[PDB]
Amino acid sequence: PKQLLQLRSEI
Amino acid sequence: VLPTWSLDSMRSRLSLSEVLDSGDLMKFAVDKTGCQFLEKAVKGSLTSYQKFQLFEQVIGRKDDFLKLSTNIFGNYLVQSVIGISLATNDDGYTKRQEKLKNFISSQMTDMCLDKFACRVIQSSLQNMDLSLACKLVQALPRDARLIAICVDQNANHVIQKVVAVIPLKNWEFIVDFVATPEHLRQICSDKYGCRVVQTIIEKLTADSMNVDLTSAAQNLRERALQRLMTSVTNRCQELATNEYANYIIQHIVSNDDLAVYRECIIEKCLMRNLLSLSQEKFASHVVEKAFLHAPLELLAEMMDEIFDGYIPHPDTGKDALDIMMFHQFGNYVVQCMLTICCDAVSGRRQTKEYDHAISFQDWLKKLHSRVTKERHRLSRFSSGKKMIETLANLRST
RNA sequence: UGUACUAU
Repeated sequence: PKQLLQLRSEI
Repeated sequence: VLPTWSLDSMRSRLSLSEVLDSGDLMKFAVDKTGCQFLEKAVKGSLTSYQKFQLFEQVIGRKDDFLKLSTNIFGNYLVQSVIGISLATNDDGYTKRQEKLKNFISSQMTDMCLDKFACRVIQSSLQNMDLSLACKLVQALPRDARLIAICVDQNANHVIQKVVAVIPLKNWEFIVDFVATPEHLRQICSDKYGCRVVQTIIEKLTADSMNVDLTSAAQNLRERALQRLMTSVTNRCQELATNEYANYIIQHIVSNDDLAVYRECIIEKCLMRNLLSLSQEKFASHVVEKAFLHAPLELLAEMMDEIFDGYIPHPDTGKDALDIMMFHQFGNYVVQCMLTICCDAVSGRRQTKEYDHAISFQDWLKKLHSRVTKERHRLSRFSSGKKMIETLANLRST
């Protein structure tokens, strides 16, 4: 199984 | 299955000339006991006529040469007789080597795919005169049969031998064939096909083993490396996560003489995917290699992605460090990050490429602070025990 | 606590 997290922005 | 005149109620005083004169050599060469005797017999003292008979009976008749080359025992005798022919500089030396190439060229693909005949191909590629060995490369197939050669457990070594002992100008078509995207996908999805690609990449690298090349040869080598590397980095994500091709991405990322392709690999498929790839069985090794050899400006972006690149879980508060530290594959990436930071502040790794020494202290302080707060949970695992002891030996020094 | 290849 994988535990994925939302990425932040790069601006 | 041996002729009865030689059988014993094989004799003891059976000479090689008895076998050569009898015309029954093909029977001995396919029998285990007989071919073992012929193996030792051709190593002794040979007269000019005895060599002449061996040259005609073993590598002089195409159909017999093919039958022996594809034989479990006979292929050893063919390699031995080929060696004797190459070592006999008499008036027939040129005619024999020319005929031997035609025998091999006329059945290149069938001999390559054969378990035993491919050994005869490899022996001829590295032992015949370079002018004659290049003619063998031209006989290689250019269609799907080349793929079948690259992914065969035995035939793949023929291409490897070509790469090792033949100048690049003769097999540059193999690079373009492998660089074809559909061919790269099929070849790099196979365990033996990856070995072919790995050997080609090593040969096309301007490392210590290629300083003997001329300028023209180096320029030809750099052109082939760029064409293959371009096709490799376009499938970078597929190869980095593949069960076999992940070793190739590790090599490109870790090899010093391929450092300009480090940046290409990391930004194309690793950046903004570190947390996901760190949790994969195969891609996690690539992430490890990337952290270890990345340039300092790119290493900072990688570290900042793990430390501050992801939004924590909205229910539990787990961040990327919390996930990787206790994942069965991600924990190795964190150990690698800690080892890198500990080596930098201890003088084992140069920090100076700006001076990123203060950058390594920030990352170490982050890792130390997290390991301190989670020491109880980490002490349950071997990975956490390593991390706690890694930080422990630093404080002593 | 975690992968290939090294083929008669």
